Amino acid sequence: YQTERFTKFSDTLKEFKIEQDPFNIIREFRSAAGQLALDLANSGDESNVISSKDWELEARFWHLVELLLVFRNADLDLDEMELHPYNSRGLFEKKLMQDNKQLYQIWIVMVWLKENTYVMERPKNVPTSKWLNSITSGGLKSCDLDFPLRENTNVLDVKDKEEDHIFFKYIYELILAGAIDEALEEAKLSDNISICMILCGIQEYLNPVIDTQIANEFNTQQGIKKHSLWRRTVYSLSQQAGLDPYERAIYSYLSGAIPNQEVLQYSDWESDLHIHLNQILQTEIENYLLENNQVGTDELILPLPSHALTVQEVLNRVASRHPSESEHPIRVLMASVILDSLPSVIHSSVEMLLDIIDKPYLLRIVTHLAICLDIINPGSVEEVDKSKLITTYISLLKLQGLYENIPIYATFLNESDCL
Amino acid sequence: HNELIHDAVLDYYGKRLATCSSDKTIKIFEVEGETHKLIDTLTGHEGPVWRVDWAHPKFGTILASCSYDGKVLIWKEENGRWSQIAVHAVHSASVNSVQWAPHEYGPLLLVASSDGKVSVVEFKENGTTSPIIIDAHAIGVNSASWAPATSRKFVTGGADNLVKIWKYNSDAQTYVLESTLEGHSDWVRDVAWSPTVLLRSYLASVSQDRTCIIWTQDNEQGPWKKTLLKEEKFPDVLWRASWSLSGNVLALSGGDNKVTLWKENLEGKWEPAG
Amino acid sequence: KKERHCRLTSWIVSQIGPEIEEKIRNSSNEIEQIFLYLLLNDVVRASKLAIESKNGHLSVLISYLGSNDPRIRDLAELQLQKWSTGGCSIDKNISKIYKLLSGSPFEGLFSLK
Repeated sequence: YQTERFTKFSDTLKEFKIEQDPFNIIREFRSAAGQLALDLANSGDESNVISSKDWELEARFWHLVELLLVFRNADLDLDEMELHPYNSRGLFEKKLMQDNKQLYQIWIVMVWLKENTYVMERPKNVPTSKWLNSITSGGLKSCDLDFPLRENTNVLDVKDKEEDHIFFKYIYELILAGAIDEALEEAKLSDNISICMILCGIQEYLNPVIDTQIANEFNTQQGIKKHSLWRRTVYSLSQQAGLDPYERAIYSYLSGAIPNQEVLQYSDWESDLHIHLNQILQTEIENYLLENNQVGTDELILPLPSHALTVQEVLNRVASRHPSESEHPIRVLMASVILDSLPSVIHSSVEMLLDIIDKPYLLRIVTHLAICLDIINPGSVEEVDKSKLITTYISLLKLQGLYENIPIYATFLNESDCL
Repeated sequence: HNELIHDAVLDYYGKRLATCSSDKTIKIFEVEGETHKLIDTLTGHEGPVWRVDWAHPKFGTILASCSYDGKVLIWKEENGRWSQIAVHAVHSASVNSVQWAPHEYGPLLLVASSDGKVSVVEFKENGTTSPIIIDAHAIGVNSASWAPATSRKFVTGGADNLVKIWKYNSDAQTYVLESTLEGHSDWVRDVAWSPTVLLRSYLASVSQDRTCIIWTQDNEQGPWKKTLLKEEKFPDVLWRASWSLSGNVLALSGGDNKVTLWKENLEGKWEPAG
Repeated sequence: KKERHCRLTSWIVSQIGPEIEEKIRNSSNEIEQIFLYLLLNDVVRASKLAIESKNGHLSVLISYLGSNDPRIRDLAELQLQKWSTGGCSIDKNISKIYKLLSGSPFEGLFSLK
């Protein structure tokens, strides 16, 4: 049956033109692609695993589109936040994310990135308690994480290191996926209290009593006041070798830094891009705080880089670092959406019809995207480009023998007359 | 007066020679066939300058020298006037070898001192040094040569008669030892990696016991192959062992006042040439 | 309340200052020094020495001293009970520091009394 696909997308358009909000179209496009992603994936010829991934990718694209256009377009402007110098850093961070839409967009994108991150299954047969092997062998004169750092790592049993590896890797995957609550649960429950505690430093300080404008979200002070310190402390910890590469990786991510080579070598376009947007973000916040004298000089223990990249440049670098992946045609759209250069790319792939015909999803996707765009933002895509796109896709509806559902797509030109 | 120069190096284009002797001075010459005109003398060491070595001209005019005073001194010509721009002496004994990496690696340096250490000194954005050192050999290191490649590696010749092959690792951030090789009965004086991007890799390991073993590895997998160049001790202790770029010729500087030359033949074994 | 608290504690640190600095002068053990820096209510130099003496995890933990995060409090206390029930050996000053993180350093069962 699967050669139904176009129906689903077409179907969604029917429903829209007929209850005469348009963001639902895309939401459905997403779900549609995802549903199809499942079909080709389950039981299939290994020629299908490929086009299955091109559907999952499809789906992620629709999601990213929804998220960003919702934020950008459903922008109806709220009330400005008036801080005082007595206010906590927490509030200033919030203010920053409110006022600077460019940067919040980075947040949105990171959220999307996390959403679609793979995490291993929870490690089984985890041991009763930490470093149990070393303790049992005798030779841990101190039971604290820093003991084998104070003096040769030869202290820790091999099996203990192997388990610490399992743990820190799992925690790392969870952190990259946004699963911070799960990471704290794992830390707690796996007898890694001190690491847990480390994960608690992630929050900026708020006090509901002082920072009135969040006395709703909070009933109790929380987060840590000397955060610039925390951050250097963690970063330095991240640079100290004789720690497991995933642990160092974790601290890197937390300090707004770029994890060690041993770990980073396995990160893909999404993972890598995520890492570097995290860096942009971290740097930008800490700079925002410095420009408002909410950082205390004592805390500038160490040099961290102060110069934030632009999303443009991060993308360019990550691209050159992952050319194969970068060049994949829906991930180009992903980037195009991220930079807003989107009608830009529409008109572009339009002129590539004048090695876009070779891949099937593309001509469809661009067309339905163009439709959505001009629905949500009348004017968005050049009238001509709509004409050209629908023209060509329609002729494929003909080549597929689905003339049945051509009128729906017609509802965008007087050129429709000619059908 | 120059009765005993210990090392000399030629630049990429071979216009400027840099000898270094025992009186601590490093003399720079403008060579032109018969006539090498002395252009400079460089005094900044507290002991015999054992070795000198130009860097890739991609990095301007830089020359890292190592001397008996335990200190590596980086020099640089500046508008026709030399100046010691940096120094790296994190070694508690006489520094023996100093050899730059392939210019694709950055501006990396390879120091090898008698305190059983070998460092790789990066020169950052401020031009300042970024030392990441390793312990190489027990009783001391006489030499350390770089490897070209396209997964970086180098070789080290020891005072415990070992010949070690180290490789970079992003997990460790320090060069992880990957293979050691045993075949000499005395201080491994010099070790050389061959610049031949050919079917196999060649190593000529000269030593004090008047041998020169040649470690020919088949490829990336199968370990090395021991081959005593010739099976008779040379009339005197051997010092230096250098490969040729074009050709894979081997030059051997024995303490017997001539330099011999050995070429591989279709037997796989090595034959004199000259 | 915060203001008053901060002035009182800055003042106490003014008084105990030389006592402790003397004690830091004579210590022969780094972790003990880290503890003493906590005795001068200097979280940052404790964190720094920890970092330097290669005690990095502790260092991170230290950064919590003076945020009253009850999670961290009950976790630190928990770690202490687990040690004080088997725990073949824990360094004498690391336990002191954990006890500080517990929020009840004498009021306790690993007591600084």
